[PDB]
Amino acid sequence: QQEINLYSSRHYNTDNELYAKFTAETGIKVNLIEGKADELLERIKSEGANSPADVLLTVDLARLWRAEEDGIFQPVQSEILETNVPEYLRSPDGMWFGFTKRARVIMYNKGKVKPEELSTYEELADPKWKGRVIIRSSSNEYNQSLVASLVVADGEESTLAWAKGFVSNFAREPQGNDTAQIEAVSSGEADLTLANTYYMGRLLESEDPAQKAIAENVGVFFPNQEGRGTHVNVSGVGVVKTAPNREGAVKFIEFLVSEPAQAFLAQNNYEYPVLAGVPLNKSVASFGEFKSDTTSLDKLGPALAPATKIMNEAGWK
Repeated sequence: QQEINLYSSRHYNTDNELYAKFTAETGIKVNLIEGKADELLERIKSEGANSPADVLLTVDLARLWRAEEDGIFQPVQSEILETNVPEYLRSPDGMWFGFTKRARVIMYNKGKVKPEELSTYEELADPKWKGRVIIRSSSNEYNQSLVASLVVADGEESTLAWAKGFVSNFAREPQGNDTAQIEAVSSGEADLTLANTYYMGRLLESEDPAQKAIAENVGVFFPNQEGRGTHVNVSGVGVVKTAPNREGAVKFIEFLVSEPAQAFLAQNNYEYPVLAGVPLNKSVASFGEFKSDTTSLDKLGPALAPATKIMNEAGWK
């Protein structure tokens, strides 16, 4: 009918094609405003009631929770959203909804580690992994959310003990992003790390043989399968309280979690769809099926604070 103003901190070269499909089926133009997560959040708060923002699209529970607490979102009730998105992947009060799922798993050098040697996140604190593990900085959202999940499942005391052991096992000081960790593991600089599955998908699906060769030496292991499951996080979306086009905003979110959009995202961005039954990208499917921790993501929100305090006390740079 009219248009919506999308504030997104997620920039993918394929997003334009995705948004074009939404416009084709609804007749609603999408105005894209990009920027850093913290930048967009602050911009909305300052623009006030005159803010044109209809939808806020960001990544990781850490970002979504912060916006939810700041009262940036408005509750949304939709049969399609409640049916397509598992309850644990969306705000219990309908403030935000995940539309992609990413898993933070163990990636190991196939030449130095056997899957039989792996089991849970907690076991990585064991001295047998001393000097054999690497991971990015504790200031990264992915790691914060991961530690928050341990706080919730294991408690603060137990998580602090784990963190101290885990950090003492580091082969080197945290440096580089997830992809850097994967490269170092592939080369043999370290035996294992923790990274998001889609990064491996990008390498395996690369048109460059050299980049693909990097992934070929790294195995993917989903931890805690006999227990609570693998830690998962999401890319999420929510309708801004002051949205000038609430109706269009809701339609956009329903679009993102529908078959067409879900299949596109899984196939082109190598992430897991939230909608059950949607086919995965070939390479991602090759990792195998796994059990996801179904703990309500919103529950990890309040555990983010103690998680950061634990990482600092453990000496996780």
